[PDB]
Amino acid sequence: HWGYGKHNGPEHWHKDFPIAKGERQSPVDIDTHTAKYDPSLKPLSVSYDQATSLRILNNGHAFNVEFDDSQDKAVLKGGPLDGTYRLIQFHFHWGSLDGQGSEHTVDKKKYAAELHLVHWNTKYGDFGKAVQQPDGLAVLGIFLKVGSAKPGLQKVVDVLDSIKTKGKSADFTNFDPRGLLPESLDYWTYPGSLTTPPLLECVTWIVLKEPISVSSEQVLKFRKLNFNGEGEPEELMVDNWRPAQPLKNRQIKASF
Ligand SMILES: Cc1ccc(-c2cc(C(F)(F)F)nn2-c2ccc(S(N)(=O)=O)cc2)cc1
Ligand SMILES: [Zn+2]
Repeated sequence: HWGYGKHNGPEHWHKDFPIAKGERQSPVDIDTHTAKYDPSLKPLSVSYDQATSLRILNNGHAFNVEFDDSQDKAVLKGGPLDGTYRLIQFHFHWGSLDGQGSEHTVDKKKYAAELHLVHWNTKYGDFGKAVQQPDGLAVLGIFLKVGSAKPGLQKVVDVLDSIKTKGKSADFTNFDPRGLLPESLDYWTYPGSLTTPPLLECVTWIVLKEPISVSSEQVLKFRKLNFNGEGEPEELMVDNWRPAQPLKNRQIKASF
């Protein structure tokens, strides 16, 4: 029954998921003066023009836009990555207030939200196998700040009323995730983990330096979602972020 509450939130996860205290947990604080520029890094390749979204789901923890990953349609390559990683889903983490909500922090700065575009290494054939491998996943993380609206997010916002509560889903076809990306693909990268249970240490993190701007209205609609099931006492889906974890034996590399 893990969650983000006082009795089941991040500080409790290690009891069911002891890897929570592991050597390469995420998220982390990105200390920008200590991150090392790596000329080894090759440019990141985000090829999302053939993405096929399927559905959107409230899973009690966040909302998730799921894609058809049965062919090489939307993929991430280059950067720190070897090979091809297929987009399977994206989701967000966000706050109760504009001053918190991201998982990663930048020089301890918290953003209003963070977008995770989740990809799996096609060398492992499926996502479930990939999560058992140290190089199984690549998650592209993109910060959200509140300011101007992001037009490409609006189709997501407008379907949230149909998936208010835990377990609700809806058709969500022809959504183009390119509309969620900032101009710059300058990034930080480090080896880490899933930021929710099971907290598996399978992720190459790629966190973009440039945030996207979303409007207050757009994020306010995120905060009207519910963690609870239909006909249960309302618990607003807010502050579904894990705090920064110890960096331990890792170096964050910068592409710029
Ligand atoms: C809609 C949806 C949501 C989650 C999952 C999923 C499953 C699993 C696992 F490991 F159990 F298989 N993790 N995991 C998952 C994926 C990404 C992250 S994150 N926040 O690090 O990007 C954290 C957990 C799949 C689909
Ligand atoms: Zn996430």
